[PDB]
Amino acid sequence: PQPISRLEQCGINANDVKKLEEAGFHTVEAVAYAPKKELINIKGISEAKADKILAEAAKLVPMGFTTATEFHQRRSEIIQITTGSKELDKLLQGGIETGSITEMFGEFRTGKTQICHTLAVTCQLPIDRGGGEGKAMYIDTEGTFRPERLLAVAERYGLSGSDVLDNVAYARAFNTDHQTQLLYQASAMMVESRYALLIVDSATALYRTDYSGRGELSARQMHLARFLRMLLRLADEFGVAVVITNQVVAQVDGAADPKKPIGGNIIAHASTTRLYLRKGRGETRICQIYDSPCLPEAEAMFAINADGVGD
Amino acid sequence: PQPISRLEQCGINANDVKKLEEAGFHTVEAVAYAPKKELINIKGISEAKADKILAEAAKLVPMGFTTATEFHQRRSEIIQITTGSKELDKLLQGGIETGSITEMFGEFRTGKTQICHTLAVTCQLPIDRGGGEGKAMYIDTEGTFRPERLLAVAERYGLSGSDVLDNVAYARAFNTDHQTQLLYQASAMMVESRYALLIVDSATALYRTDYSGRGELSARQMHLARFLRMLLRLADEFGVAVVITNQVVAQVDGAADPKKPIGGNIIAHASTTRLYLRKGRGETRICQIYDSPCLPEAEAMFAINADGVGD
Amino acid sequence: PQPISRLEQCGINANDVKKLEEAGFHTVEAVAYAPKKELINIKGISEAKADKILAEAAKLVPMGFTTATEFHQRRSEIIQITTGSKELDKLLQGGIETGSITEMFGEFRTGKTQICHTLAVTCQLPIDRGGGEGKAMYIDTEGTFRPERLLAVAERYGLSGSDVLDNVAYARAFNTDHQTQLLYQASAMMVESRYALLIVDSATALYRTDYSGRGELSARQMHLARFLRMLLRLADEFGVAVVITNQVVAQVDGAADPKKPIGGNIIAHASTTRLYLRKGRGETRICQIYDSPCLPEAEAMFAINADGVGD
DNA sequence: TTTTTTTTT
DNA sequence: AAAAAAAAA
Ligand SMILES: Nc1ncnc2c1ncn2[C@@H]1O[C@H](COP(=O)(O)OP(=O)(O)NP(=O)(O)O)[C@@H](O)[C@H]1O
Ligand SMILES: Nc1ncnc2c1ncn2[C@@H]1O[C@H](COP(=O)(O)OP(=O)(O)NP(=O)(O)O)[C@@H](O)[C@H]1O
Ligand SMILES: Nc1ncnc2c1ncn2[C@@H]1O[C@H](COP(=O)(O)OP(=O)(O)NP(=O)(O)O)[C@@H](O)[C@H]1O
Repeated sequence: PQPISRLEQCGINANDVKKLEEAGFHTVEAVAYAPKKELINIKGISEAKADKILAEAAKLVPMGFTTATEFHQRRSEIIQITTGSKELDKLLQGGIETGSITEMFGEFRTGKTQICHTLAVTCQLPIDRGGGEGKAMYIDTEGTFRPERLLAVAERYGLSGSDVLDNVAYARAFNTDHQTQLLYQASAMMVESRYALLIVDSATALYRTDYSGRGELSARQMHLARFLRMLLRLADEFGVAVVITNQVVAQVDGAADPKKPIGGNIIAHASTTRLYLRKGRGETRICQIYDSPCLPEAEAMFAINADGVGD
Repeated sequence: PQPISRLEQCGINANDVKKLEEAGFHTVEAVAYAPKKELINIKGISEAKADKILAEAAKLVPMGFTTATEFHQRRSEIIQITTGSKELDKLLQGGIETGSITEMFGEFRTGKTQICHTLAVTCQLPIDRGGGEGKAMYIDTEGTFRPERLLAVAERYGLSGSDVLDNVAYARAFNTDHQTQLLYQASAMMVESRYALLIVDSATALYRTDYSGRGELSARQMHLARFLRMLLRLADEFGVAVVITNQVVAQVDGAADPKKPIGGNIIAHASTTRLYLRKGRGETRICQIYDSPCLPEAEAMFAINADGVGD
Repeated sequence: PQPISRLEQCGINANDVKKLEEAGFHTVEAVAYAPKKELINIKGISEAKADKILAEAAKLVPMGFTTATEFHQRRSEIIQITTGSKELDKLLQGGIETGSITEMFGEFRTGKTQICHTLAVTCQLPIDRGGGEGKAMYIDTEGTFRPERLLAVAERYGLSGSDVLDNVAYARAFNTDHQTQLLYQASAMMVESRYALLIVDSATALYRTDYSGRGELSARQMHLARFLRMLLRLADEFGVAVVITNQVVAQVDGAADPKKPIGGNIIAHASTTRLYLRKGRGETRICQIYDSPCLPEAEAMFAINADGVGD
């Protein structure tokens, strides 16, 4: 939460600063987490300038060794937002954390985008209810976003729907490259008001249709790695929350399970957490954890009512 | 609805524009939704030209963050065409939406192509009746299209049959690759007069007989992903409506239902909606929803009269 | 009805053409309906050659969008051959269409092959009587074909039997693969004289005894899909007529009807029409429609006289 | 030296 | 029950 204007200090030119602004950098911490080469490659910058700049990023953000205790005390206050249902709150142990990346595993009709809606509204609850009190931006990439459902959840939690819709900064990606511009604009929007959550329904879906590899493929992974790193660039700074929804890739000639998310290893190593969603009978659905260091594997039911997620 | 001629501006060469025309691009928005690489790969184009071009696509079509409220106000006016019967209008909540992809699940004799006929006529009704007032193109791929039925529905809704048949741009695919050329020609036809609906009886049927995988298969999915993406390219621009009819693939060694549509995951993740059609006794048939974020699951009867869909 | 020699034009080598001849292709339209990959896979062909070839197939056969009206005007002239009895002519609304695939549903002693005989003779009637004036080829696969009955029908319609037998190109399949070679030879024979009708008594019967699946099965369906596609390749070109006779598969642990044709979904989705034949008392039999988009379900009697089909 | 994708009957 | 095949800096 530290604007570059604070770096308009110690002899840096304000127009040099406004050169820096165009990189999509808008906070001192973003400069602190910027690799030297990215900062060099942009034109009109001698490396010594970067010595000054990075010296200032160190000047504001400490980057040394830290006690495990202090880290624990700073871990004490992560919000971990409620999902809007109890059993998920038990699975996730209080729900999805801020400052992290999450994952929807499903085949279809698993209510993953549904959960994205309910989270999108429930971030706006007062913190006592677990909401981050943070405006929510929703990067849809299939156009499947439904305001009507947001009004339904608005009925569900008693807040006026108009207030809920006043936030929820919907955006509609098409090109794989477009998502990048949407990220830089996101970072541009982060400066003004503490947002709660980024959601992405199908970060991966564009990558199937565009990169018919291999390939390709080697380019596809090449792009995803940067995308996910940028998501870390946001999440490591402004908490809020990162949600990723993945289409599924069914194996052939496997054993006994015919699933696994597309995107290969690079997605898998990146996410702090992972989830998997099998349909039950009727509305009922089954969550099941993968790859969360915080938690033992667990599984649970939830119905998708008119209010969606519940019991 | 924005022709490339508007992009014949800001220093772009008119013959460069007429190079662009040949890509199947014919509208500014199509350029806006064009991935950078597809635009590069076509010959006679430096990437800087694409900087100009894309800069203009941004110059005409906004692509930034949007309020959920504004999206709601733009969601307020989607036509969602009547199906020509009341109970389906209740299931679908006013009928099939424009700007979307839909799905017929059936085994055979489920009247899916029947419904395609009735929709094909009923798009031509005045909007008060729910018709989009949009000419309809019908990409048949089994040759099963029957003008006679269109005359029957024409009796059903009192409009002269000749006027109905004056539209209905029937086209007869054979090769799997042929469907692609039919898509580019479709996009070419979109420029001239606002069409209502694309229909495809069996987008999938060619893919069985041609790709006897695996495979293949990995190529088959590779082709379908592009096909469906193109259908999104049309639907995200010109509304109208996309209808998909799928043959069924009966499981072996399953449990308890012996169905699921072919095409695997890639079809399933793509569609905004889904439908399923079990035969009842006599003419009567049963619709049942899958995978519509908008709607709770529901089911209903309808007879297939001489006028087809009704009660 | 367009021989490849017309494609012996625009720089194509005549020996390249005679390479093409060996594919079983013998008409320009067949090339037009040929998928790109099948044309590539055959040896001695660069893909650019296929660019030339397909460009010529487009050069002779239009493949663009068409008005529904024009399609109606071309639908106006389909012969729909008389079955040799009135009530069937009413059921089928003038009898079996050219350019289509048809289906015999029976258990045994339902006179399906009988009907195949009477059709086999009655195609030779003058068009005023509904005969296509087209030589008839009869692909038997159980050896049950009886010339004697053809002489009987010849008595029935007053034409000399010798003239009738002068056509009727009987062929006797054994292997499942053999039917394929018989198809390519059929296509080879199509060039010389407009034939009326292909008949196949038991396209499916070989598939039981050879593929004792599952399986198999997945291979069986894999083969049938190609077979049926080839039947479409013929029927979409040269009209005449396609007739399919199917043995029956009685269900176990069903409800209330213990039937359904073998071959699963893939046969079912393919046929333009379908028929079902229950024995009545004495000679009398009962036809009943399935899966004809053209027609409402109906049912009717007919006796199997010495002249077979009648009243 | 980097990089997994795909269900049918 | 039992089934392959797929490149490019
Ligand atoms: N009106 C409704 N009433 C009841 N349940 C509903 C209603 N609308 C949606 N649902 C439920 O929500 C599901 C929507 O599917 P969902 O999995 O949320 O979309 P998805 O996972 O994103 N699939 P995709 O189309 O690829 O995006 C339906 O299958 C129902 O279970
Ligand atoms: N000489 C005849 N006189 C009267 N009726 C006859 C005569 N020959 C045949 N039929 C009739 O035709 C039927 C022949 O059975 P049919 O159903 O035509 O053979 P199919 O259906 O092919 N059975 P399949 O042996 O498996 O091929 C007999 O059951 C009689 O009803
Ligand atoms: N003249 C008619 N009178 C009454 N009902 C009719 C008539 N014509 C068609 N139908 C009905 O419409 C159905 C046509 O099947 P339908 O499911 O529409 O074709 P389909 O689903 O595309 N099967 P396919 O052959 O693979 O394309 C028939 O089963 C009847 O229920």
